Amino acid sequence: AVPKFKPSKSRSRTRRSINMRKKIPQFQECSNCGNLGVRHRICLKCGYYRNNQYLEIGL
Amino acid sequence: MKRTYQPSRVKRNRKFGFRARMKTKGGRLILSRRRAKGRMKLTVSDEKKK
Amino acid sequence: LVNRRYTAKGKNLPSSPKKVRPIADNIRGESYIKAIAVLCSMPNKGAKLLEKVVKSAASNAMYHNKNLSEDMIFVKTVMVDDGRRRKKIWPRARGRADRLVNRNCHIFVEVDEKK
Amino acid sequence: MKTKLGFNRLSRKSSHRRALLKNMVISFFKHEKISSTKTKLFEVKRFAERLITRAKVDTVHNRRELSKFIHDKHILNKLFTKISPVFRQRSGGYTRMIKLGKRYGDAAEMAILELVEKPLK
RNA sequence: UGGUCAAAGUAAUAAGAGUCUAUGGUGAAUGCCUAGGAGCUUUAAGGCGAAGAAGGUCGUGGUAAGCUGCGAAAAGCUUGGG
RNA sequence: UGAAAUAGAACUGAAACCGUAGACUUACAAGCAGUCAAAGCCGUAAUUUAUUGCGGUGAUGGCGUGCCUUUUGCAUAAUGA
RNA sequence: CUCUAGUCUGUUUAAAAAGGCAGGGAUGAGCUGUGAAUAGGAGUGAAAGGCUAAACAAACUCGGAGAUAGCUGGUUCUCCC
RNA sequence: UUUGAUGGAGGUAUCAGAAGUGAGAAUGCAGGUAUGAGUAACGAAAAAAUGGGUGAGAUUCCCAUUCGCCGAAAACCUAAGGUUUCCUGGGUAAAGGUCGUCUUCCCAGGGUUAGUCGGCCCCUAAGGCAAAGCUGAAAAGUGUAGUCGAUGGGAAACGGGUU
RNA sequence: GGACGCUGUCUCAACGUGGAGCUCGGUGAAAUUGAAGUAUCGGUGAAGAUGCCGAUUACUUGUGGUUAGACGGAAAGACCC
RNA sequence: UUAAAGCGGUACGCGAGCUGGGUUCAGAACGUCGUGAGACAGUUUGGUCCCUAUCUGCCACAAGCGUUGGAUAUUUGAGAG
RNA sequence: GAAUACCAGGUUGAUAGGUUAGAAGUGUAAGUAUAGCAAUAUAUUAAGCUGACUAAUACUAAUUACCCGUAUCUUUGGCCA
Ligand SMILES: [Zn+2]
Repeated sequence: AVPKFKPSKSRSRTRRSINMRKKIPQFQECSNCGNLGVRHRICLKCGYYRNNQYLEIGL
Repeated sequence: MKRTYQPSRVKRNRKFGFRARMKTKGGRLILSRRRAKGRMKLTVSDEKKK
Repeated sequence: LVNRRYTAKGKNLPSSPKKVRPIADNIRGESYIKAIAVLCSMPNKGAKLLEKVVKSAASNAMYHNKNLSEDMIFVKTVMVDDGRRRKKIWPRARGRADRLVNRNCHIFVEVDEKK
Repeated sequence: MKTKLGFNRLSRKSSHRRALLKNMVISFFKHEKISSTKTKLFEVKRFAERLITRAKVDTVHNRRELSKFIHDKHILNKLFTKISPVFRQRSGGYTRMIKLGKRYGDAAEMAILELVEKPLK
């Protein structure tokens, strides 16, 4: 239940690069402000979404 | 679990105090040794606890 | 190689380089707008740290080159190195203690005017 | 393989799930608009729309049922007097849940739940 | 000869990794230096204290945390020489 | 400011370790990772110029049981990092 | 309030000896607070080679002491006969 | 030993002498950094949720409304101990098993008023020291007259309010 | 040891509940570790082969499971001498 | 009872899968031997089964890539269970 | 169905939710009225309530959307010219 021999840097690198990989979220520019917002989410910069106000963005 | 250091105070001062050290020959040797080494604390009586 | 007029550097940031490198891979070579959007969207500590450094680099470039706006800039290079470490103790059973390393990272971003 | 479709169990035992649903529905009726995790809001609307359709018709017996779930008297009266009379006609879908993104810190999926038509004031 | 087609070879990919070249980060080894030590020589001094020692507590600073000095006259005072 | 700020709480700042960029090779293959041969690609010098060398990578072929200590005798699944 | 048969979790645990279930005692050879007395070839032990500051077939610290080992391990640059 | 980069202040020919004079290992020592691995855990199956305020920044701070838990306590008042951890204000290097505007974290300031409380005190239990006497190489060991030694016995207060 | 009653102890398991395990975000170890572009079978061999011979199989690289091996790790075997 | 209740190998298959009854610790008692301390494959009772899987191997699901224009569907079949 | 992948669907749509209705579970609700001192019973009432499934219904949610992605070249044969 313990490593038998230290793995090679190739194997460590391979595992690390494959696992520690985060995927980009999709985007779609807001119809109101033109910001690039996450697709299917309320715009975080102007608050609109499909031409409807839902937030009141502060500071 | 009740364990090794139930901290009394009368026991501390009576058993390990400066007067208890001076009270006999070996205690005075202890005091001389610690003075020679230059310890910052000679006895438990430097912890002002009565 | 560096046009050190156009770059930002953030030293000893509170995250591990192993955790910040993938986020850097996702924005290397992208346009500034796309990179800023990605970093704002993605909810990772490394994402926020890169966002600050990238924004600062773009600000420096704009300040020194007044005729360069937010949409001619693309993130040319991005480097994430490892920084100081601090060791603290995590005590376990039977009086055994373990040392519990906390890592920091340096972040270097250079922007450049788009193709 | 999964049996017991119809819940999300909201990651908590049955009594605490029921209490959760009751409190969030109360708050939703009180405030007309709330923000929370997407799963919690989904279950909340499944029950809130049911309560509204049960309260479409105002009678003593119906009110005494709705009290078995709404333990705030003020909000029970509000539900029977101010909210439903604007959904008297609508065949369903009184609420609207819209996603908000991944929250910083623990990356939960936030969302906003609100009424399609605001009630009488 | 051009095109289509059949046949036999071949170029163009690297999610990743391996090796050089150009570059950094992490780390503080090597080199250099000394604010402190070590081993001896040659002289001098070899005790202190009930006229209260050695060693400490407390307190004393325009303001100090520590050390040191000092002892409510408390990081000093008087006399004399420099 | 300073001779210097890859001299900004620190001189000279290597190795282990983590990276970036460029070049080459690799996804039909069983390599103590090395050596002896060797096509192609890239860098470079000569010979009027694409064939010989200094080079870095290397398809493919041949050979090859890490090291230390201890034993009549070890790749040994004896010992130690 | 004091004890631990049986069973289970735990056993790189929350705990260097618990906890989850249960059981015995429970007006007495009872539990317990607060002081004191017995120190190492000795003490104590309703007696198991137990305990005596989490380790006891002779405690711990200092000194003799760098004790002695027919035992094990290690012993660093090169060439020639 | 020659050319470069780096470095900015001491090294050193020839001959001769003297060693703490050459490391790859001793389950070596010291320090730094890989590996397992972004994996196990993140500490009990009493439970959180919404809104608002503060703040650059809030699922974790503050406030409010619900829900839940203990309730011969997981409550309150005093010991044994700790010794500023207490209060006000400011701040987030580290530290808090996460975040943090918060903390028993840090910095500054402030805070403990006794004839009636607890000690001190006058007394003694167990016990300790102990002139004299007696016994021992020394150092001491025994031990009377005495003197110390509380968890004990002895003069005195209750209610309410204020920071 | 046997009898009565009672039962998922068993033929014989299935379903449900709670804490982990699974994914993501933040924080973040341990023992082990000469390295590794480490396949198997039949043989040989310090006499049980990931490293040798012959032969066979196999696009490259992960994740979730289970330990058959690496005479696994842990304890200079407690048994014998 | 059944048509029949086979013989062997595989660390007398299989404890980093489970069980501790026995064997093989420290308790106690009995039998025998020894003056005794004790001894006895003589007997009876009580008496912790640790470890989160690195590689290989296997049970499954994917990522990348090739199949020589690039893709979307229907299938012949080596081979395997 | 562990994250996967496949599959269904995305305003040109019944994919999910809501709602309507049904297959069904519970077995006669609340309120009111009658009778009884009361407990309670009867009528209202195959009631009320729950409908993990099924069939409809755009009422709500799948957006006026973002990244990848084609006969290289040499030799020969056949057809066409
Ligand atoms: Zn917008």
